[PDB]
Amino acid sequence: SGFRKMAFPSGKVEGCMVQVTCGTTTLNGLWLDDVVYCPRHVICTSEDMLNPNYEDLLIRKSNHNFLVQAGNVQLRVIGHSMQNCVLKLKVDTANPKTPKYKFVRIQPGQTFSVLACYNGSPSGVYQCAMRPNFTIKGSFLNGSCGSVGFNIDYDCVSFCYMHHMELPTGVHAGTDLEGNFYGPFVDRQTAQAAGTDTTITVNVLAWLYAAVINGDRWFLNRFTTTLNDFNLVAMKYNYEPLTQDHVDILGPLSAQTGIAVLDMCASLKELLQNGMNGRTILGSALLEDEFTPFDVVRQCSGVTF
Amino acid sequence: SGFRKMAFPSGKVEGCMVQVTCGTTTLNGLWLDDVVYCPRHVICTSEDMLNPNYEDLLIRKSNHNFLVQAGNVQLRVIGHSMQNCVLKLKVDTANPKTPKYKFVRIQPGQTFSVLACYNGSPSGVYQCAMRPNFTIKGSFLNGSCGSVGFNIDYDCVSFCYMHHMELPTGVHAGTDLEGNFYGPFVDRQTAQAAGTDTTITVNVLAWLYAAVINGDRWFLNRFTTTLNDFNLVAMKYNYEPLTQDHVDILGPLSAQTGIAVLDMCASLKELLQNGMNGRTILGSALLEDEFTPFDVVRQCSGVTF
Ligand SMILES: *[C@@](O)(c1nc2ccccc2s1)[C@H](C[C@@H]1CCNC1=O)NC(=O)[C@H](CC(C)C)NC(=O)c1cc2c(OC)cccc2[nH]1
Ligand SMILES: *[C@@](O)(c1nc2ccccc2s1)[C@H](C[C@@H]1CCNC1=O)NC(=O)[C@H](CC(C)C)NC(=O)c1cc2c(OC)cccc2[nH]1
Repeated sequence: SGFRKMAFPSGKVEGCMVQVTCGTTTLNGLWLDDVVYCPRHVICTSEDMLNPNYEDLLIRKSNHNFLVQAGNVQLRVIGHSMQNCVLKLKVDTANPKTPKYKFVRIQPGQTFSVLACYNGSPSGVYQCAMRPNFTIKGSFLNGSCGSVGFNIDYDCVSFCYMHHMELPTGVHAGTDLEGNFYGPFVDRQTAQAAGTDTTITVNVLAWLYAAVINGDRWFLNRFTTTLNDFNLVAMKYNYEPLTQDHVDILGPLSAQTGIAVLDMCASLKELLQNGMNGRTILGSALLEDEFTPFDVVRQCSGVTF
Repeated sequence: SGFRKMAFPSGKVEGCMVQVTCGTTTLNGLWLDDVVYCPRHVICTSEDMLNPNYEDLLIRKSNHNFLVQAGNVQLRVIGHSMQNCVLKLKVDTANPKTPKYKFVRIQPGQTFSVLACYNGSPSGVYQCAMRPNFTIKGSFLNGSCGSVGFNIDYDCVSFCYMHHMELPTGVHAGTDLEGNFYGPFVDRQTAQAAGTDTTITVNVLAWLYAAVINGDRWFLNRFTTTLNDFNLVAMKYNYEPLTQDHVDILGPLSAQTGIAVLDMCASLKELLQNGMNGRTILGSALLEDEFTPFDVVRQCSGVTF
């Protein structure tokens, strides 16, 4: 029993974190085989962050301008290249701790674990969701750039996020591991706005199923709804539309609990319209939207890696 | 910016988890140097869990009755002993991944990270607090016994919890790494009640300071209070009394924010009496009590390990 915001064990990623220094600037990099991946703006100086020309900046660098440190062992850079907003530094040593891994670009609404790092040293691990507006509500300070987000599947680390930026609202933006930003953001020192965000409906439903599996049923009701009528309510409350694909993905939780998806939708409609009336669900007084259906099955069933 | 329930990186603990089997029963153990630590009720059979005599059960076991598996390498047990509610199995191989470590018994109100494990394999990591009634609100299923809780200080893992039991209310109970239960619990297959719980006042105050550091100030007010008057309110709302020691420990956060501790106490009093009125603090509609003052400083300042 119980239900927590649970991250993946971070050990396989910890062994990949290094520190990359170019001139005055230091941030984190990810060392996999004989390549170190980091945000390309490690090459920027103080007073052209407003709109740097990165190709023009990189052609002026040499390998010896990049200091890469793993623990306190220096790794010699023997090549460099830029892929989108990520710098790839070829080093003379393959990381002996390289796990099985893949790079994946996730969809909004998917969750991942973040290993927050400073100076190449891990600080903590927490779970995040990619918001519908392609930001994450992380916890990151100066020096955290190049920290990564990941999921683990059996033995395999799927890296999905590298940290680049904090927006004026306090939320965070970054790229996939091939250096493409999530969202419309760009890597320059400018105030950038995210689109308006919405609540991840399929995840709220998954968490309601988690509450039922764990013995909370006070919010259930005898009603059902159609997908169309539910989506008219979702829109009023700034919830994402629920698709038949979402309904299908919720199938397993529906089967385990005996509660049809559209019956749970009627519970959510009543919660949106009436609130909780001083009650809580899984220890929360708000409707939680950062657990996917897979996260619920993993934690209520106990999958390991 | 941002503030998350952040766990310690788990890699140093992952490398210590093993699987211990005695007859039909399998649970997790912790392999440090040449000793494996696990809950002693690994030696119980189905139908004397009601009140087993563990000394009488252990004298009937031999080393070859204990199967210890690290990954899929079997470790030969060469000695065994019982310390309180923990079994210590001496094995023929020292764990080459043993981190610097200590065993510590924590006070209620302190937090720690849990590495939930099944069959010796880590599943996830999350942050917990030891409640005032000596339970934890964990997330644990059948097979999770022997999972451990820990803190990390620079290079050193301080192990503080080993998992043993789920109470009828769905909360969890266990021991220190020397096998002494937190709370009044015993290791038998019986329904046991925890004392009534209370809210960890000093931690709520720390989290209010975290909110201020991160730019939330709506709950502040122009008032102060005396420690005595505040504690009369705390008691009415089932909050733990705030001591001068707590006030002193909050000193650093008070200095960084410019808000005297007793001024923050007046904010908390108003929140207890009036509620939040539809507003949130750090993304929560409830007052959060599972961050210590140290947790706040660590995360708002960025300490690494
Ligand atoms: C990240 O650690 C980096 N720092 C540096 C420093 C020098 C060169 C390159 C980099 S990357 C840093 C992470 C931030 C810091 C605070 N909380 C975080 O998550 N990222 C940045 O500082 C980033 C660098 C850009 C070149 C991408 N800039 C911003 O996040 C940023 C800049 C502004 C801003 O400029 C006028 C206005 C408003 C908001 C804002 N965010
Ligand atoms: C833990 O994984 C163990 N399982 C076994 C199985 C065989 C021998 C030894 C052990 S330890 C298990 C963790 C539980 C399971 C569900 N969620 C958890 O956290 N711990 C137990 O199962 C534990 C064993 C005791 C010997 C300590 N028993 C309980 O947690 C328990 C027993 C009761 C109960 O019995 C009548 C009534 C109400 C509640 C309850 N909890």
